[PDB]
Amino acid sequence: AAEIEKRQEENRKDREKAAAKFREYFPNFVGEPKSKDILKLRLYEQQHGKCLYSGKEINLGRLNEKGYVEIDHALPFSRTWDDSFNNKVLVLGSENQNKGNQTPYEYFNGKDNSREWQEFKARVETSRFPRSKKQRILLQ
Amino acid sequence: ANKTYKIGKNAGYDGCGLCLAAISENEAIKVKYLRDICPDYDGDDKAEDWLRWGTDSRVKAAALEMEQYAYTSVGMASCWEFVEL
Repeated sequence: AAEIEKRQEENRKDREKAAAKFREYFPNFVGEPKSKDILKLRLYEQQHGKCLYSGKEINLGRLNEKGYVEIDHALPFSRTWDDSFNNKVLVLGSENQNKGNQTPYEYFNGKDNSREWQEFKARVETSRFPRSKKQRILLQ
Repeated sequence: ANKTYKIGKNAGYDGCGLCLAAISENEAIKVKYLRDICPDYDGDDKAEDWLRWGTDSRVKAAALEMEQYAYTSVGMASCWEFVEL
């Protein structure tokens, strides 16, 4: 029987895990958190508490603050049609606005093997993302 | 076609996600995310989700309000661009 079932089931079997951690880190949260709040925390943890593009520290206490951090695509949907979780990163709003509709390779001048590109690659490679996601974010 | 438009700085951008956009002078001047219009949308912002959710009464009402002032379409917000779907 039909990757979708495994996706839907394993994706089921990843949200209780992330919901359980959200309760741990926000035990005074008011109401029920939504999926975006849950996923922000998951990406926070995989990124070692840092904004992927800038390397700046994300204040966990401000994780759910309006305008502070956003989930966005690393590779623009307009150019890839990639709406997958492997294409989603947690970034400071201001840094994401600077990147705009560029890929990371473009934004960081990877074509010239710049120091900023090397630094970004090192942050991606030292994250807890799976290999498929590290590969996706760094696509040239 | 899947025309793409820059999202303006006062449009309500909130990162990637399925949204309605009002398009004026080649720019998305207002976006409204599906996850905000429909609190029970707990999907993962996949492009194909609009086939199910495009007919929700709250989406229809939100789109009608935007159409009062500008061309309005369903699509995807991503990297500060709106892609019509």
